Amino acid sequence: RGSHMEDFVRQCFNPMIVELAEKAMKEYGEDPKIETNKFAAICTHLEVCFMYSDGGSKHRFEIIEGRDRIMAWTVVNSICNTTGVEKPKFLPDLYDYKENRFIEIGVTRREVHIYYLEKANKIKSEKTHIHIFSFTGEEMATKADYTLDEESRARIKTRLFTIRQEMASRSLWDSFRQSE
Ligand SMILES: C[C@H](C[C@@H](C[C@H](C[C@@H](C[C@@H](CCN1CCCC1=O)N1CCCC1=O)N1CCCC1=O)N1CCCC1=O)N1CCCC1=O)N1CCCC1=O
Ligand SMILES: COc1cc(CCNC(=O)c2nc(-c3ccccc3C(F)(F)F)[nH]c(=O)c2O)ccc1O
Ligand SMILES: [Mn+2]
Ligand SMILES: [Mn+2]
Repeated sequence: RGSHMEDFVRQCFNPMIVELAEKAMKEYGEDPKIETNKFAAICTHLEVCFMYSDGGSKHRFEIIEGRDRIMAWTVVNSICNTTGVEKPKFLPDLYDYKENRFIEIGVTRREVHIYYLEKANKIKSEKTHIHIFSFTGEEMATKADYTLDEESRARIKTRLFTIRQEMASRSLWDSFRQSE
């Protein structure tokens, strides 16, 4: 299939993230060799969720994204049946042991207002916290509770702009922006 996008994704992202994104797409019936704009997106979403869980305490967060569909649901079942939190209708990305809430992490190429609105409309009940990031450095969280301190969030924003820069340098940012 070739694709300059696929070669950049493997050269830019972590091999474990590329493997986990590859498993995620094939689990849902999509091939990273054609859906290359997607391929770069789940890799970006995966890394952001991992940087997010790294922020704060060495514990604090339980990672839901990156697991198999069955295993990820088994964890939220244990989390709900232990803390009494209501079962989310859709698979979240993390769970905050410090704030007792699930987190839905979003990485968009639009403004943070639309993606939040689409995610909040799909999110069954506003119990699950929503945190949105953008490739332009913007961010938006539920009730302005951004969970982490400014330092950890600033690097996620910095890492996002480096990906956008490396992609525009390879003439791949235009097709990536007009695909979401
Ligand atoms: C070198 C360093 C490595 C990162 C790794 C970490 C991702 C993540 C790893 C796996 C564990 C694998 N499986 C398979 C199933 C059971 C299981 O456990 N998964 C994925 C699902 C949840 C999970 O646990 N882990 C492991 C420890 C905590 C964590 O989040 N992270 C976090 C930053 C980006 C990244 O990749 N580590 C290791 C600890 C410190 C650290 O940063 N890297 C790679 C590039 C950036 C970086 O620092
Ligand atoms: C069928 O679709 C996919 C579904 C999954 C499993 C669960 N998915 C998520 O948890 C999730 N996915 C995205 C995302 C990323 C790129 C394109 C589209 C989306 C989505 F908004 F449509 F879903 N962004 C998030 O923030 C997020 O939490 C895995 C891979 C899939 O391609
Ligand atoms: Mn997810
Ligand atoms: Mn998400």
